[PDB]
This record gives sequence, structure tokens and C-alpha cells, in this order.
Amino acid sequence: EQEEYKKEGIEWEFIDFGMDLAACIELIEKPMGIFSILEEECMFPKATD
Amino acid sequence: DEDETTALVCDNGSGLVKAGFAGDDAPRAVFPSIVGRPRHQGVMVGMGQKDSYVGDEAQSKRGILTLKYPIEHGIITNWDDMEKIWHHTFYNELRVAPEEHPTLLTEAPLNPKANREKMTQIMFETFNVPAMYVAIQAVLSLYASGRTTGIVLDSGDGVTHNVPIYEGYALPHAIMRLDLAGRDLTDYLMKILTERGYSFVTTAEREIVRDIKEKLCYVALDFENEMATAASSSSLEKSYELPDGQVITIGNERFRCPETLFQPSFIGMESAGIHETTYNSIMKCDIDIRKDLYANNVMSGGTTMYPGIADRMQKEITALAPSTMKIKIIAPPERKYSVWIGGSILASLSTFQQMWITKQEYDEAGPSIVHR
Amino acid sequence: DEDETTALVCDNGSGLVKAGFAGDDAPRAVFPSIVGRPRHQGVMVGMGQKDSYVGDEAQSKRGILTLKYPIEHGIITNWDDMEKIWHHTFYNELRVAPEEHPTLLTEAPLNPKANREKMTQIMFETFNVPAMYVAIQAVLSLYASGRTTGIVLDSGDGVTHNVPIYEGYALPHAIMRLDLAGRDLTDYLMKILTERGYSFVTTAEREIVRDIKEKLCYVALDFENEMATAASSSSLEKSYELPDGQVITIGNERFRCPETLFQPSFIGMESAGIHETTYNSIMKCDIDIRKDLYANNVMSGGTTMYPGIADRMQKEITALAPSTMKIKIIAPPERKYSVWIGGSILASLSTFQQMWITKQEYDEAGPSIVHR
Repeated sequence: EQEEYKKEGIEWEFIDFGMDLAACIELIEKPMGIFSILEEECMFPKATD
Repeated sequence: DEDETTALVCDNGSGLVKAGFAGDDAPRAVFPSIVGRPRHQGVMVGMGQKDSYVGDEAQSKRGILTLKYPIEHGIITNWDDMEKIWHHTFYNELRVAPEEHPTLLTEAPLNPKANREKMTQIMFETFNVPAMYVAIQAVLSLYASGRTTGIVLDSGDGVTHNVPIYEGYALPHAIMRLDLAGRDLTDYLMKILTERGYSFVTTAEREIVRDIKEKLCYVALDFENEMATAASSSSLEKSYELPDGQVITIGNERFRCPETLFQPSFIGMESAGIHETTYNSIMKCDIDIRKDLYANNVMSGGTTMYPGIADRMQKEITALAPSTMKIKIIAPPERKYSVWIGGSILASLSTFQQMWITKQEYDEAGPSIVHR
Repeated sequence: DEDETTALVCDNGSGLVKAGFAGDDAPRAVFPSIVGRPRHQGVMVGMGQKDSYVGDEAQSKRGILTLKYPIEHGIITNWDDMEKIWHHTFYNELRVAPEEHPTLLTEAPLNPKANREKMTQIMFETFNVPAMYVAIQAVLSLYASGRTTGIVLDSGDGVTHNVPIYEGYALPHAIMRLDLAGRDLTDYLMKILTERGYSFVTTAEREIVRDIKEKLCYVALDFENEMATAASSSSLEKSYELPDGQVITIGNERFRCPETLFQPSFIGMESAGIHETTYNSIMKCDIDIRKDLYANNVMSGGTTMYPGIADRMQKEITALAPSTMKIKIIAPPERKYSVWIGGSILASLSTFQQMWITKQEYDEAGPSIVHR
């Protein structure tokens, strides 16, 4: 998008549209996130769902 | 994989270091916890002057060096000599560069706050590891036996401990330490075996008394009518062949050595013994948690490997515990590495990633960060 | 259905909250009336820092938190901590959003005018419920036993009450409050059981004395020649097995604990007891209504569940009442939830719709509106 407004010369500022999703992703893939908690407990010989 | 492969687990002991990669089933590296310093100037053929020696080269060359033990009773007493054992572990034993490997270390039961901060200072500031973590030893042993509440009798080379753990938190005020372990036990066998009319005269005689203790020693149940049995002289006796022919016989003393763990009085110790101490730890804990601890006496450590240790302990605490109670003494086969294996599991785990102390945490929070 | 399904019934107690949907036969949610505040900084594995804990998580984690009871003797004493228990009830326990559910609440017998206005202020202004209503507890208990005139002996965890009700109006000047209930009763058993030669030492020993009180305690009729019976030692004794094996025996004390409700002197209380108090309430009422109250002694509350409570009360007041009178002690089986069930009935009722205080009434009349 930003290339056009640059090519044309329009003056439009905007934040990455991805950013909106980073919240969800971090929660899953980050260290104290779901997977981790999931993969840690897997190390506990006597853990439960 | 980045660190799935890459996590290191180093268990620092009073007698042995156990080390390797999180993921493996057993330690890649096991070696004495010594640092030898040469008493004289000179060289081995083909080598240069060496200022220091560590592990087995210090043991093998002990006649020309002054040997020193960095960890007295599980606590690091000399930090110059410990950084030497770590250096050896990373660079020579595991041959890894530490600055790209997360490192899980272990500490002892009531390890002073200041030490956990100091080994963190040395891990991050002189070895530059990406991230590290210090687990308490009994806690890794328990966890390696699947569970989270139980009481570990942990016994290695310089210390014995009882660490009651509840849903993962080791209970500070109920932990007991008994300074008599496998080291003390080899020296007592030594005397009851010279006292059997023998001589462990050269250093090749000294060292192997320890290999006698490991191979032939027993913990008899009803140690009472086992001495009585000794006397009728059954085929209870056991002869070991020395470095040479010199067939030495050990019948009886074979079990008089681990009876030291129940009777410290055999060695001029006035402290209570292993089973009473298991128990006392337990009547120092909350009331509602005592049925749990009793059904989960997990054993770990080289000195708890004597066969029939578990049966003697089984009957030792049944007969001290209220009969309404269920006793249960878990002693797994890999127990000389429980601690390490518990670390391997935990550190290779999917959920542990979010507890690693990173250089980001450290450079920003000071050693306090990992200290918890 | 809009609100047929939708009416909530929350009974706030000194020990327990009972909650659920008008329509149900019993509370969907029952849990301690505590709010725990952590004594130290730290976390559980996988959770964040929690400022506060409520209900069972506060009980389970009591060793690291300072526990507080918002309702002292049936009256709300801390409004910051009560709004916390309500929040927990709606959002976590019943998992409903409150702003679309009418809420029937309960208050105590001579609940200060200002409180009934304050919980209305918090219901409408911080929870934004559509409509609400505050019923008096004894009054819901009576009504749940079908009737409209009777006298309720109500006894739970922190208070006992006698609330004479006539054609629905609880009689202010005849109500009696006795501050000795199930809480007091568990602590007295505790001592007569340690006094039997025992120890409730850890917290897993403490908690279960209360489960002994509930399961094995009795109210004997002729408590006189029941002690006498104890002595000849019949098969009156009763052994309970603890969290572990430790089989504890309780023969006699089993009934010495509810004899405290008739004799407060067992616990250094100088107040009169349950039966005399039933009676005194009654000779404080109008003369013409006393035959009604006597044939309708409805019992409700956790502490009135001790078997043989009704027979002892039956004979306790027959023998104080003029012989021309009919005595009748109604004690239903669901009585530990009478209060709640009376609210469930009433609030699901076809005619109650026109007594709900709506936000229209409130935004227009101030808290005064519901206060009556």
C-alpha cells in the first residue's frame, strides 16, 4: 500500500496491519505462552490435563 | 531446535559432576569434582607446563598435585576452583562453546541466596551463556519420578538430605541435612576391612575399596539376625580379586558398611539416622500433607543404591508411622542420575522456555533476577 | 423467559455463599466467604501476579495469603471485600454477565437500613443489574416450607437467630440473635477431641475436625443418660479414618459438641440456649399469635442438621410451653439450603415480578426505593 502513496505522492500515514495480530501470536508462541505451559507440563511425570 | 538441542544440564556434586544435553537419557559427562595444582615444576612428555588439572587427570596424576574439592557438602566453597570445573565441563568434556547454549544448573537444598546470585554472575558474566536456570536438586529428583509432592531422601558423596516438596515448592523449614555420605562410607569400610586383617597400602589398594563398596555392599533388612547368620557361616561370604591375584574375602562387613547409614554410632556420629530423619522431616510438616509425603519417599543419589535399602527403609518407617498410614519407598534404578534426568526432562520441556533467565533479564535486573 | 431463566439468587453467609438460578432446586454455587490477600510477592507456575483470591482458591492457598471474612455474624462488615465475593460469584462461579440478570439477594434479620441501601447502591451502580430485591433470610426459609406464619430457628456459620414471622412480616421486636454457631462448634469439638488425647497439628488435621463434626455428630435426646450410656460403653463409639491411616476414635464427644447449642456454658457463654431462646421469642410476641408460632418452628441452617436436633427441640419446648399447646418442630432435609430454595421459588414466581426494584425505580428514587 505504502508504496503507492509514495509513488503517487499522497500523504497517508499508517501503522503495519500485521500488528493487530501480534497479540494473539505472542500468547501462543512466546515463552510463558500456551505451547510452553503445554510443553513443560509434559515433563512432569505426574501432571494432568 | 535453537535451544531444544542446545540446553545443557550440569549437576555439580561434592564427588562427581554429571553433565550432558537436555534431551539425553543419561549424563554425557561424569567425572570427579577435583582441581589439582602441581606440587613441583616439570612436564609430561610432549605436553607443556600445566598450571592446573581437573577431573580424572587430577585423580590420575594425584601424586604430584595438591588436590582440592570446590564443593564442600553440596555448597560451592571455592569459586576460583569451581569456575575451573565449569570451564572444563563446557570446553573439554562436552566440547561446546557456552555462549550459544542455555545452561540448567543445580544447587543444594538450603543454598545461600548469595551463592545462587554468584553462580549466575559467573555464568552470565564470565561464560556469557544466552540463558540459564538453577533447579534445587531434590526437586529434580522427584520430578524425574513423575511426581510433584513427595519427600526425597537424597544422598551422594558429601551430604544426605531430606527435602519434603509440596506441589513443587521444597519446604525450607522441614529439610534435614546429615553430613555422612558415600565418602564417609568408603572410609569406614576401609577400616572394617583392614580390621578383617588386611592392608590397603599402595594407592592402587586405597581406590579399589571404593569399588568393593559399590559392587559387593548390601543393606540388609534385619541387620540383627544377619550378623547372627554371619556366625553360622553360610555361603554369605564374597571374595573380590584385586588389581592383581590377591583375592580378598569380604563376608560379613559387606553390610556392616550401609548399617552405618541407620546407625551413625558405628562411626562416632551422634546424629540420628536416615530413617528417623525421614520421619522427623515428616513430623515437622503440615498435618494434612503428611499422608502424601509418606506414600512418596523418593530416593536419589549414589549412596542410596546399596541393594535392600528400600526394604529396610520401608520397614523402618512403617514401624514409626501411625498404622493408619500408607508408607511407600520409591527407589528407581537410574537413581544415581535422578537429579540430572529430572533436569534433562524439565529443560527439554515445552513449557520451560518461559522460565529461562535470559541475558536480557540479567543485564536489566542484576543477579537478583534469577535468585527468585 | 427473559427473566424466568434469568433471575439469580445469591445467599450471602458468614461461612458460605449459596448461588444459582431461580428455578433450580439447589445452589449451583457454594463456596467459602473469604478473600485472600497474598502475604508475599511471587507467582504460581503459568499464572500472573494475583492481587487477590476468593472462595476455595483462598482456602487452598491459605498459607501464603491473609484471609478475611467480609460478613461478620451475618452483617457485611467490609464492602471492598464483599464486592470482590459478588464479582467472583457472577463472573467466575455462575459465569453470567450481571447486566442482563435480575438478582435476588438476602440479608440478615435486623440488617441496618443503611446496608440494604448500600448493597443496592453497589448492585445497581457498580454491577449494573437490571433489577434486584433483598429478602430476609428466615422469611425465605419459612416460605420454602410452604408457610407464612411460624418462627424460624436459623443457625449457620457465624449467627443463630429466632425470627417470628406473621403473614409474612418478620416481627422486629421478637427476633433474638445468639452469636454461637457451627464455627464456634467446630472449635469446641477440636478441643474435646485433643482433650480425648489427640493432635490436630498440621492444617490437614485442622480442616477435617470440621468433617468429623458434620459426619459423626449427634444431638441426643436425654443427653443426661447418654453420658451415662457412654460409661457402660456400648457400641456407641465411632472411628473415622484420617487423610492417611490414623484411625481416630470418637465415641462420646460426638454429642457433647451439639449439647453446646443447649448449654452455652460448655463454652464459657453466659447466654441462654437455642430452646429457651425459641421460647423467649415466643413469650415476646402477641398472645393470640403464640399458638401459631408453637405449631410452626421451622428450622434452617447448616448447624441445625445434627441428627436428633428436632426431637431434642420438640421435647425441649413442650416442657416449657403451657400443656394446652401444640408444639411442632419442622426440620426439612434440604435445610442447609432452605433460605436459598425459598428465594428460588419466590423469584421464579409468577407474582413476584411486580416487586423487583428496577433501575427505573432506582435512578428515579435513590437507594431508599428498595429499602422499604
